[PDB]
Amino acid sequence: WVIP
Amino acid sequence: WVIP
Amino acid sequence: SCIQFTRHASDVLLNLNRLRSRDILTDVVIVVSREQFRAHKTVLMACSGLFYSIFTDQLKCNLSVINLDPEINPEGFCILLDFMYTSRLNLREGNIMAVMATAMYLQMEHVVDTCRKFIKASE
Amino acid sequence: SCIQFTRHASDVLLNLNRLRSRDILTDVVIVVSREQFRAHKTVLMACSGLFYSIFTDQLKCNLSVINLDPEINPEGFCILLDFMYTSRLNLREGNIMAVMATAMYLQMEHVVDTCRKFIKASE
Ligand SMILES: CSc1ncc(Cl)c(Nc2ccc3c(c2)CC(=O)N3)n1
Ligand SMILES: CSc1ncc(Cl)c(Nc2ccc3c(c2)CC(=O)N3)n1
Ligand SMILES: [Cl-]
Ligand SMILES: [Cl-]
Ligand SMILES: [Cl-]
Ligand SMILES: [Cl-]
Repeated sequence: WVIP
Repeated sequence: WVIP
Repeated sequence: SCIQFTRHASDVLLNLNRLRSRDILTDVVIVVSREQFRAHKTVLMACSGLFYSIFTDQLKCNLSVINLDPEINPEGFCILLDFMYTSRLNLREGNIMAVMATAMYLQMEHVVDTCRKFIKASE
Repeated sequence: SCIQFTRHASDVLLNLNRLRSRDILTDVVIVVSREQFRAHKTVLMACSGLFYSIFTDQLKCNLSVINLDPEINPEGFCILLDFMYTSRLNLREGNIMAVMATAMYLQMEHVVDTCRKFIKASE
């Protein structure tokens, strides 16, 4: 999971 | 396009 | 000896979401506490262990309407349906418990994992 | 304020290909010079400008069989159908002309671009  |  | 187009999967999913937003070739209604959500059976199966099991069943594969368990929160479902078609999860303090419970029911393992981690960080 | 799962689109496409390989929920046969290819209308539309136009047509959206132009090479089609479901293109000296012609007909702009570049490098 990432900060888009 | 890339070499997978 | 194949070549690979990096953005292809993302572009496919973006187009599938465009079809969903215009209600094109949707073939099922998911009913959640009287709220209705139209979607593509194939996308639901590709994202959820529960939908995969439902639509590979010889009788259920032919149903146009699927009713979820009454404990399922419609907002939690809506957030997960948006994630299925975009890879983006709108996880907030106010919805994390409903999102995790819905993802456990839908059998969406990666969502359950991030919810567990975010909850563990708050304790 | 969403979070994003990097591998989600790739995982969705991998599952769609697994459904194709087991012939699950395929809803169309594409006929190419007597060769038959089963697929999902939504995936075809998401990858091809031609299929997008065909399955948004009020009459054609209901067809279970689509016959392509007789000039279309079945091998070229097969390579492109594999690309649609995997992001991998099996481009070879012996098939590049048939692949480019089929991709131009199918309106798959990124494939046409790489074929043009690979052909330009050989001259
Ligand atoms: C297992 S083979 C397979 N073949 C095709 C499909 Cl459409 C599919 N989907 C599916 C099954 C289980 C799970 C998911 C999707 C997401 C998750 O967390 N668990 N699986
Ligand atoms: C244009 S809006 C839109 N909405 C939904 C879909 Cl399913 C779609 N597909 C599509 C249209 C044109 C092209 C492609 C896909 C690939 C390509 O090279 N050209 N387009
Ligand atoms: Cl029904
Ligand atoms: Cl998941
Ligand atoms: Cl027909
Ligand atoms: Cl393309």
